[PDB]
Amino acid sequence: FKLTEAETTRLLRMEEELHKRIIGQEDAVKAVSKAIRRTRAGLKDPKRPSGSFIFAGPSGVGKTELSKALANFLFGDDDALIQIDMGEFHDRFTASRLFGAPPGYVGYEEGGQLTEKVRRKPFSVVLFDAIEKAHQEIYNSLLQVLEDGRLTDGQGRTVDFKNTVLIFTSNLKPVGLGFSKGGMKQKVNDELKKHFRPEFLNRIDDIIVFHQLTREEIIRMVDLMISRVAGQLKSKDMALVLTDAAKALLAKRGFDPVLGARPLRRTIQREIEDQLSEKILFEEVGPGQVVTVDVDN
Amino acid sequence: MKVLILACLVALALARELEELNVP
Amino acid sequence: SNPYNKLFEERIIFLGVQVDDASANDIMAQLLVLESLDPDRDITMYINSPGGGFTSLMAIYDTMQYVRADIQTVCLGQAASAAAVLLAAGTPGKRMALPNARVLIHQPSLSGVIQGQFSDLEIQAAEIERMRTLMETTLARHTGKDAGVIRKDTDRDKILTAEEAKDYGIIDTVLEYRKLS
Amino acid sequence: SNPYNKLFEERIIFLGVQVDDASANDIMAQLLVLESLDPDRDITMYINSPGGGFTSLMAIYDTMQYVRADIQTVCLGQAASAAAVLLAAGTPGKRMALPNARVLIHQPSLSGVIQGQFSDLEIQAAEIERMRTLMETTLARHTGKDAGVIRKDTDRDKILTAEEAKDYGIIDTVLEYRKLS
Amino acid sequence: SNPYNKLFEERIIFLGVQVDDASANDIMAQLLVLESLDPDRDITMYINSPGGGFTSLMAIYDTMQYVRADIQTVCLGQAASAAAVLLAAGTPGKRMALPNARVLIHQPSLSGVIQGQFSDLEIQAAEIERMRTLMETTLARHTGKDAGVIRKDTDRDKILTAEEAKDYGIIDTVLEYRKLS
Amino acid sequence: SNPYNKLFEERIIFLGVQVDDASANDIMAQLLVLESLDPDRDITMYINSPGGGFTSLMAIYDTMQYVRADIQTVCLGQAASAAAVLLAAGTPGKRMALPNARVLIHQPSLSGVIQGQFSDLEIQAAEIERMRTLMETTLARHTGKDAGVIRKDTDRDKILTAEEAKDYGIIDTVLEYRKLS
Ligand SMILES: Nc1ncnc2c1ncn2[C@@H]1O[C@H](COP(=O)(O)OP(=O)(O)OP(=O)(O)O)[C@@H](O)[C@H]1O
Ligand SMILES: CC(C)C[C@H](NC(=O)[C@H](Cc1ccccc1)NC(=O)c1cnccn1)B(O)O
Ligand SMILES: CC(C)C[C@H](NC(=O)[C@H](Cc1ccccc1)NC(=O)c1cnccn1)B(O)O
Ligand SMILES: CC(C)C[C@H](NC(=O)[C@H](Cc1ccccc1)NC(=O)c1cnccn1)B(O)O
Ligand SMILES: CC(C)C[C@H](NC(=O)[C@H](Cc1ccccc1)NC(=O)c1cnccn1)B(O)O
Ligand SMILES: [Mg+2]
Repeated sequence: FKLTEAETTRLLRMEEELHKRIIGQEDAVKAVSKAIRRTRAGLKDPKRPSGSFIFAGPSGVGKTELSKALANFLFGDDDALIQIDMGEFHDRFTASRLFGAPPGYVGYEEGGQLTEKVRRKPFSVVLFDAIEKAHQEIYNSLLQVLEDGRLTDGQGRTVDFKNTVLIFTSNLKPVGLGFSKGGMKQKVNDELKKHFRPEFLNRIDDIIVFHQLTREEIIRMVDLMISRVAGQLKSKDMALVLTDAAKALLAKRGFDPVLGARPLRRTIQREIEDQLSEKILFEEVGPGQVVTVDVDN
Repeated sequence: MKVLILACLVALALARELEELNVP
Repeated sequence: SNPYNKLFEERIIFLGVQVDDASANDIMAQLLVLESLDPDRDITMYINSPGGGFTSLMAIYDTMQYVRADIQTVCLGQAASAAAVLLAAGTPGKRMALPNARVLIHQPSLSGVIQGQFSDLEIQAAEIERMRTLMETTLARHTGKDAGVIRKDTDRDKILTAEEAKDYGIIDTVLEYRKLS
Repeated sequence: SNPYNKLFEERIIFLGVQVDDASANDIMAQLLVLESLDPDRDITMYINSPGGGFTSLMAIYDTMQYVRADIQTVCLGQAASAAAVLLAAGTPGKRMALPNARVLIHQPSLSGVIQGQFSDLEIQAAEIERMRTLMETTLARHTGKDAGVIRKDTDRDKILTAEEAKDYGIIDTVLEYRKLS
Repeated sequence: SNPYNKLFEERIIFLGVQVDDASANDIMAQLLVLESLDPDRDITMYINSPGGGFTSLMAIYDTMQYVRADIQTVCLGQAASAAAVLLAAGTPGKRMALPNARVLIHQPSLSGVIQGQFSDLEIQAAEIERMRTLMETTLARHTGKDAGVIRKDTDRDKILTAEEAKDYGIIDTVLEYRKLS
Repeated sequence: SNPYNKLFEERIIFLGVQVDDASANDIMAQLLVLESLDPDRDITMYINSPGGGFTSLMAIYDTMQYVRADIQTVCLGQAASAAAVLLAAGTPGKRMALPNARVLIHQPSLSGVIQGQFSDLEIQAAEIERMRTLMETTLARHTGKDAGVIRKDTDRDKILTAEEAKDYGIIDTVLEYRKLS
């Protein structure tokens, strides 16, 4: 439908609303936000799916988190994200979980664990987490999904993957072989050419190789992860306040270019919320009291 | 080694209930 | 696999030995394979060569200019004579050199005396003159010098340190050490 | 597989080394295998050779003229003496050369002195004369020259640049660089 | 697998032979592979070399300074000429040497006479002078000497015992025997 | 597998050839592999070498003194020059020799003349003197002689029969024949 005045402004705010969860990754957001602006401006290709992305990049910089920030934007929760964990598909015959069993075999009545997720919700963000860890012909079953926009069920129902936003988060340690100035994206792009079959790469709308999370983005990532433990997990009449030296200490400990934001998340459960969980069980600081976090050293 | 087992489920051989023809 | 097989998987060829026909046909075979494996991914060419050879130079000069892939040259310890021309023959923006690599640009010579009648020696000298002009025309389109400047500079041996080989235009970046190591 | 094995899968043979009997029997064995693998697909023949040899020339001249496949010759850095005849011996419309490849057409010589009585030297000279006429008759049917023109031109060394080797008729196209590289 | 393949699995390269271009391109290929296999694990470099070569020295000097991994040099029996520079080129705190290893620091030389005009010999001597200053500047940043001290010390052959090579700054620890053996 | 591969599985290395840098780097690579395979099991080292080399001697002297495993040396037919030092370099209680093996202890020499100025020859002679004292200090800590006794004994060639090499202290047991054979 033609958009509400609120929904028009939100969808032009779509970059800056997806940046409330995604710190950095600016061209990753404004590649997946333009795909939703195409669908809602009435410029969706009625044969092709709404978006088809390979979110390639380093492990932990927000590949799955952008697919969850997209699913929260379009639905209100990231539990509406259809996440097909492609590490489960290790051989050729688990492709019968995408579209179900053929006739004459058990599991024919249940008809697929991806097709039936989209018959109910045809407007969906369909996440294929760790698509590199699938077999070489799991994703060959998605070569009509990404141009013709439909996947024929084992029971015999073409299901519309046209109004879906398909996301293939591929996962692509320090420096590579040989002499090179500086120190990358073309290494990730051409590894997709060697791993993925270039029938599959032509059907992807945008291949987005993600950035290293910079130190100026880890400082902003500290504020996001402290906002997890406070307010959702400190609804004990407890308030968590961090001094600006304390968030600087977490950023200096959680910052390694090659991983990003999971060493920060392991730092917070090593400096902050395991020392804090010892203070709650001992009731050094307990329910009904504001916690401040001074810098330790 | 990687020879797949092919479950091959039969169609349901099930009972039948009856409409009956009324007589005196 | 050797290390040399491992560098070639990462699209790196060593020049390494002097540029003779045996080495030139190796590098041309390596440049054309790496063009066919991925024509849009940069071939890197490591140069530790003492030079030598002009037709073998222009065999692997023309091939690294032919192929669809951009060539990244890296001078390791030495690029002398023909190898300094190959070092400049990389793609602009590429053409690294390690900080203590010397680059020896040098006019073409004859290794030893070639005998003959004077009408045969007027032709071997018109050839070593057009080998000289072709060395200077090639090295002018890749360094941006004026090809008479290179004739004045390569009149003798001009050994360039890597820091003064990018001032000359042979290389573009003296590539920094990654970790202190 | 080597690069040389990889180029041969794509029906490319290197001349590379000088044309002696060891190299000629290699190329004849390669030309006949590539004829048998696919006789209607063009064998490419890369030539970076300094020449040498006449019977070894006419061994691989006749074989690349024999085989069912068209031969595409490509001069890499050098086609001297015998190898320039093999460069012209490709199929018309084929016969490329890289832009800085030199082509050295040259009358047959004797490497060193062969002794003997004068009645034995009248025969070694009637042979080097018919080797000369056969070099010129072969090079006239492939360049379109008049075979006395080639006797005047190959009277000394005639080093042809690739741009003036297609004007001479040795090659047909000076093949352009694919990407700037 | 050889022993040499087994030491390389444990990230140990032998210098072993003299530092020429063939040995330098081997060690550079080994240093870059071991950088790519694990860039944060220390490459060990065993040095039993009689030296030789300056561009081949600075090829594998710059590479062991380039790579992300720290280099642990161990002098086995000898580090002469160029190899003593490579011995000092290890990471500080690393750079072992066995107790009876001699370290021969030595100014650069020309193996044999190179002829030429005096304007060509003023350049070969300005090069062997900057090879001398580069040998002394490199050996001063790794030993902590003042680079005129090294010019006074490497003015002749200075054979250092391992116990007086750590006093000189070439190595850091004369490494002790593990079991009496 | 060869016999040499079979003896190495039973932790036996042959010296066999003369001690040069090529042989020393082989034995050091073999001693360190056998240390890593089982550091508490005795490496046996068979010595049939004519000697030669001092830095190559002290390369494999220091390694067989370094490794965690005890070294059992066995002189087969000959331990001359450096190899007699390696024969004494085994673990005490080890160091066998076959009954007709000769042991030739011998002061260090220069193979051929090394030229130079007298200030350069005062250093090559201060080195061959400290090579002599290191040969005698090493051979005194392994034979129990007084290192001036060895200077008097190795002043010329002292060929020791195996029965009088254990009286000298080079070996410990002249090992008996197993079956009459
Ligand atoms: N861009 C980001 N914005 C916010 N949090 C981030 C971001 N990147 C990483 N994080 C933090 O680290 C976690 C890892 O992010 P995510 O789940 O997207 O990993 P990934 O990039 O998919 O990595 P992998 O290669 O392991 O799949 C997030 O859940 C969050 O806690
Ligand atoms: C600088 C570039 C052009 C190459 C330099 N010199 C040349 O051009 C080389 C030097 C050389 C090498 C081997 C044998 C003979 C001569 N010139 C030639 O190859 C050559 C070949 N034929 C005729 C004339 N010159 B290099 O070898 O010093
Ligand atoms: C076009 C070619 C044939 C011209 C030149 N080659 C030759 O003439 C070669 C060079 C050569 C090789 C061996 C012995 C003697 C001579 N000529 C011959 O092969 C040859 C052989 N037998 C008698 C006469 N000439 B060129 O390679 O210098
Ligand atoms: C001490 C370090 C710098 C190396 C020592 N000497 C050198 O620098 C070496 C000695 C050498 C080796 C082989 C051939 C010619 C010269 N110098 C050179 O390699 C060299 C090369 N080109 C010009 C000038 N010197 B070593 O070889 O004694
Ligand atoms: C007895 C032990 C110490 C070894 C004996 N002599 C040596 O020390 C050997 C004899 C030798 C072998 C090859 C080339 C030159 C000299 N000394 C050396 O290797 C040597 C090396 N550099 C300078 C001085 N001497 B053996 O070779 O007779
Ligand atoms: Mg993930």
